[PDB]
Amino acid sequence: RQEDFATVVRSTPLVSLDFIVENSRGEFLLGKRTNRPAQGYWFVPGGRVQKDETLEAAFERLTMAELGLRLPITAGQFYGVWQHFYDDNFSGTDFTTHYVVLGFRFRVSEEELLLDYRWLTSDALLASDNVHANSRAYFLAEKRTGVPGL
Amino acid sequence: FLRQEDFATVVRSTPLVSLDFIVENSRGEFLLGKRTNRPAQGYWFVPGGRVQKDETLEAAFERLTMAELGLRLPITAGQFYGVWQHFYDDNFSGTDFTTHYVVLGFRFRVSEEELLDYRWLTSDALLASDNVHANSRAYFLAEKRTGVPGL
Repeated sequence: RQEDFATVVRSTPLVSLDFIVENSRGEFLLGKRTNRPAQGYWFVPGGRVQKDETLEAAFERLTMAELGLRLPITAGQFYGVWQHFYDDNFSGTDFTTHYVVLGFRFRVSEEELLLDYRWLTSDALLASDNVHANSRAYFLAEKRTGVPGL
Repeated sequence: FLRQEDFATVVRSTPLVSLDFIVENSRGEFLLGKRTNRPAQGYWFVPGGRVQKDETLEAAFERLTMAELGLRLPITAGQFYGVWQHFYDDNFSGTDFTTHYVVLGFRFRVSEEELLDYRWLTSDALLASDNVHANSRAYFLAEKRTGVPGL
């Protein structure tokens, strides 16, 4: 419920999984964020881990939901623990959002997905101002340094 | 800072984020502390604590190593030891709802006499103990390190 989720966001870091998904063309999958935080920006697919949900089950649920292809956690290469801080939140601009993010990287076949979404090369996404800094960071050497698990 | 009612809502609705410290001394023994409040009251756990809103992992590590161990250590002193998950059938305020932690483990070695109840236990001791909680024993079991992200 929304009154409670507002309280959650105001009060504590959310836990999420982010997916660095590569196709056969060396491009990476991005999705447009329709709502706050970082509204209108393009982001790697992912989502938050639910109360009492295992990382294994979250991974399977989120790949299915976000990619249209259910993968197990063992299919993903762990890509470190990341931290995202936004000045706004899903409900507006009264409080900040804080994500603690488990990144995973894997390679897929474009054709085998139930998917707006776009495929961008490393170079194109890094030069794209419509892709959020928090997603471009995954592809920057300077940002990977000091990330637990990398 | 959070009021009782809001932290209850938090614990009820979402996973908490914590750092757990696997702290080794000179003798190859590991630091464990007795929990005196819920959840899992009475069991012995590695030191640690939850990451707070808008706090970086780096700042949390420094704050928690000082709070828990009496020695302020930077995150760089710790060996990242995987992402774990701890589920408790109770919570800080009773048995009406569960607690869920997503845990970042960190391993490091200390001089025992330099730190500020507690016990130093070998892995063989802690693993054979019925008072050391399963969530803490898992760090020292081979079957448990399989499939842990970051290990």
